[PDB]
Amino acid sequence: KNPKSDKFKVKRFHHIEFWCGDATNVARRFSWGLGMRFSAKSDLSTGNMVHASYLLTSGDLRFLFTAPYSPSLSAGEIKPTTTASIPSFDHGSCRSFFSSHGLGVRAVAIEVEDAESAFSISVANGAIPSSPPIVLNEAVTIAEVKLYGDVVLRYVSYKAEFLPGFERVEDASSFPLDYGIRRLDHAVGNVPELGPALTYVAGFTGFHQFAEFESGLNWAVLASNDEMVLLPINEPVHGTKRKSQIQTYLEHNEGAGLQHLALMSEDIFRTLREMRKRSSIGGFDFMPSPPPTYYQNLKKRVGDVLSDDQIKECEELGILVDRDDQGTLLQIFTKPLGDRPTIFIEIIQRVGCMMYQSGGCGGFGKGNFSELFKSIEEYEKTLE
Amino acid sequence: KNPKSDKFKVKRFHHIEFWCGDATNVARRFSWGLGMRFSAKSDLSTGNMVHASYLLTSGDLRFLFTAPYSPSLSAGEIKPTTTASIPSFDHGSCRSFFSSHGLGVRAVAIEVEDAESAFSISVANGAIPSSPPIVLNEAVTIAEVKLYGDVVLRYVSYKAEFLPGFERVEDASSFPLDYGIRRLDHAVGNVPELGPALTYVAGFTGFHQFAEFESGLNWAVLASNDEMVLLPINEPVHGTKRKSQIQTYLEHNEGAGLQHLALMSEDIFRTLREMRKRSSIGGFDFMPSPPPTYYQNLKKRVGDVLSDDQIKECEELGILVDRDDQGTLLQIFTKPLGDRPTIFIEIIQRVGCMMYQSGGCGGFGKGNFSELFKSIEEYEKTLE
Ligand SMILES: O=C(O)Cc1ccc(O)cc1
Ligand SMILES: O=C(O)Cc1ccc(O)cc1
Ligand SMILES: [Co+2]
Ligand SMILES: [Co+2]
Repeated sequence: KNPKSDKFKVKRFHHIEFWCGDATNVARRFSWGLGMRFSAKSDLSTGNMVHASYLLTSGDLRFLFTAPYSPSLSAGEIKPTTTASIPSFDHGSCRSFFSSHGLGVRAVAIEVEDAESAFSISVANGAIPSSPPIVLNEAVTIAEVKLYGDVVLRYVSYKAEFLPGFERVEDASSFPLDYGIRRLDHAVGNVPELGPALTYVAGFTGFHQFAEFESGLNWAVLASNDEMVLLPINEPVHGTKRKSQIQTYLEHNEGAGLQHLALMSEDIFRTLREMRKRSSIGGFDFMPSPPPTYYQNLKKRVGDVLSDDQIKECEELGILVDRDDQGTLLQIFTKPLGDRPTIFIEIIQRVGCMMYQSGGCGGFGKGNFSELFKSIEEYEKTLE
Repeated sequence: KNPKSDKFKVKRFHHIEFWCGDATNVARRFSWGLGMRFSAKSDLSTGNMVHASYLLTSGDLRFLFTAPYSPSLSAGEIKPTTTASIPSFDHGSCRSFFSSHGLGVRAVAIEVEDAESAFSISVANGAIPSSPPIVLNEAVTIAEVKLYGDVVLRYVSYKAEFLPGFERVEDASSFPLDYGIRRLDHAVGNVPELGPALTYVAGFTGFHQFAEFESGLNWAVLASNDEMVLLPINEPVHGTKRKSQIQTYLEHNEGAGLQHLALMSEDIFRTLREMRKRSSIGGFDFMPSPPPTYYQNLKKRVGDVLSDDQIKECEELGILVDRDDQGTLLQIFTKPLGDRPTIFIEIIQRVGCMMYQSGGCGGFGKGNFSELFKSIEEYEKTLE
């Protein structure tokens, strides 16, 4: 059931902006850990006296890292005279976000046909405005509305290189790292109440509930017309034996925010080999692999989709496999990206649903809760 | 002229603490860029609900990275009931330091015979107290006094593994990186007025002016009795054609602070080869190398100390060479470690003055200003 009810033309995920305390160290860590190239910059060397902003890219995936300078550098400026390249940036807002949440995503940006129209229709339909539409060098239009917590949904539209005022980075400083990551598949938010969050966001976007298929959480996925922009939202479930992971997120994040980014790889095995080689030399750590029970039980579930050799490669890399009625999903999760048990990353690859591949092919891993529990119980048995 | 006037027994440099917004990403970046091992941690997994602290080590060099958690995690605590492993840590002080200065050194820590006595004598002699002496698990004593700006001089003494409450880090997560860095040689502060800063610090430590040997700055070096603890201090000189680099520091740092850390390598050529291989894949960038004029003029100055082959290796690595009347100094400087043009790192190796090597053997590079200017002028000539 896809009603195609988008209230404005949405194209694709455009970028993810992290608000940092020091953008340089986060961007260099992410570049090496994920194999993303330094591609654009806006900072003191480009005339930006307000914020330091560094763009990493892998395929179509764009990660932006931004941190404020001393406000004293731009004290003479006013918004009309600003040297910031992102006019929605605010020293106070950024310092407050980072002190409240630690390292985290500030903007989920989507490209649309007309950012000014997307903003107006959204706000007309209940969206809480964050930054009004602003035209940059008569070329790009940027606008922001609240999504959940302190995360904004950012609309970008081009009349026709990232943003005006950004410079492509020098060749020597731009090493062509690539571990196979190609685009952002989905971006997941954690909220205290799922119902009102769903009603708010679906209310101003016209996004529809994506069709899917007792421990932890409840969730639902909002989707654009072609289901290429996908936004799952989680809420905690209280009363369980094990403390809900969503609740722990909310406590350590000081409220709602973005929980994880799901990054599509064109070759998840090569991606994971490359990231795992760097886990202890400045990259990212991964969640503990499931027990070999899980991989023993993979044969009857996905034996028609993956060969026994490709299954064994899943076992040594710790990859999880799930399947719906239209496709199969390979996935794995990192440990938290920063000091707090909050934001993390998922690497995925989808197989099936070719027309191009349709969005969400394979779902989002819903059946992995039951299969993992069954695996831990059967592994204990296999141990005793 | 070494009066040996230390007012308390000072041993060696013990560690450098960075105050960060996210300690995880800075520590992983530094570990890979400098080849330092993850060795100890104090964080949520060790019961610390206050700050995340990660220790990197290479030889005797200890880099500590600390960032605050949400204060809500420790809201029920009081100083007697604290779970912090560094009792001088304060949420407000840290957030204020980082928002004012960006990424930077908060503590220069020196090991002394008795931290409580060092604190008392210092304060008796004009030192501005920062954190009174605190005994940790009846094993280590920690105290802090103001050094310059918001940097503290930290005294540590052991009755007899970094600090109580820290845990050695798991073997898998601890990769034995080593590029040859072995200890901290000196730590340099930038201040607006050199005279009063010298008088304050020498006044409460009894440190003496280290004997050395028109553009930029004036400086002087304070030294402990055996001249193993070395603390140079710079002030800007105004009125020059080129804006003083010390003045730019003060503006972007919002005042006085630590300008650079000088790290001794046992093999500066191997250190620089290893760091330069990683400059564009998440490590550190280096200042532009001097012109080959400089290396052409190296023969007559240090031709008795380095061979023509060892000189050519200096040329391709960009190393600078200086010499006093007792030793020779190999040095090189990184670009700023973070977003701001503030803190950077120096890699050095000293040759000569063996008794063990005496401290400061070769000086601190004073003659490199004249030689670099002469080189740029002779290179322009060689160009025309
Ligand atoms: O997949 C989701 O919808 C989000 C999510 C996934 C795993 C998890 O443990 C918590 C939330
Ligand atoms: O060496 C010093 O005493 C500090 C310093 C060195 C080089 C420089 O450009 C500025 C300060
Ligand atoms: Co997911
Ligand atoms: Co120096």
